[PDB]
Amino acid sequence: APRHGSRPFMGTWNEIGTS
Amino acid sequence: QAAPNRPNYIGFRDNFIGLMYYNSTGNMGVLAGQASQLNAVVDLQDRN
Amino acid sequence: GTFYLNHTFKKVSIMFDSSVSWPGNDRLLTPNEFEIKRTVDGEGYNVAQ
Amino acid sequence: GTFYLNHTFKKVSIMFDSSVSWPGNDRLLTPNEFEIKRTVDGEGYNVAQ
Amino acid sequence: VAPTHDVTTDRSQRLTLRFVPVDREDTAYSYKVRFTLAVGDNRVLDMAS
Amino acid sequence: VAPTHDVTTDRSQRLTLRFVPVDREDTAYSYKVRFTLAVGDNRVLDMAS
Repeated sequence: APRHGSRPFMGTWNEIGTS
Repeated sequence: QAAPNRPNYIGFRDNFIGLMYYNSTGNMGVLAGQASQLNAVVDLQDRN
Repeated sequence: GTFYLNHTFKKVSIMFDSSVSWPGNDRLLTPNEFEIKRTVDGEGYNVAQ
Repeated sequence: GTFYLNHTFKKVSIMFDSSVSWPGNDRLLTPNEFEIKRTVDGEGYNVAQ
Repeated sequence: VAPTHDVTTDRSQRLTLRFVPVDREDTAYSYKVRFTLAVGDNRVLDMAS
Repeated sequence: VAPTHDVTTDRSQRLTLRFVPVDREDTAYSYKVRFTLAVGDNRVLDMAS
């Protein structure tokens, strides 16, 4: 399991973007 | 003498109501999976 | 045993606890109810003539 | 070698042992009768114009 | 006493399916119809039906 | 800023795909159509549109 998918493709303000 | 006739703006149905046969147990519809004929719309004739 | 009114029955619905149909899962062409007479209209669910 | 009558042929049928058929297992469009002239055009065969 | 062991499936299933033609054709003397008879997994159909 | 990547098809997908009836039926007072609405693998469709 040599990685994490996560999910950040959300526009982007800075290091951010969700909820 | 004379006058105008009245005016009946005879045009189509807001929401396009009717043009699709909605709740009715005869004509009804389907959306299943070419692979099971298992329909997924059961419209009991009582939901307007 | 001289029954002669069995062709006037159109729909039959069997519900347990008024919220679950007996055949249930999918075992019919209309999940809620068994149908006997489909004569008002048909999309194909009739038997020989 | 001046053969000139082949414009008149309509069908041939090879059959070995009175049962089999040499354009064999279906390989064809009419899998049992070599069609050389379809004058009842229909399903759609009829090559060139 | 009828058998209770694994003979009749409990998971949701349909005991009769409607298959509609996927492709066809029309001719003055023929009507081709092509069906996809996909049988669900873990369930056996009998052609006699 | 917008997402850099991983949200955009890079090969030839089709916005506003079109479908036309594979089956038609007309009665004196009704019109019946059915489309083979094929979403296609690696995709997701919302029927709101």
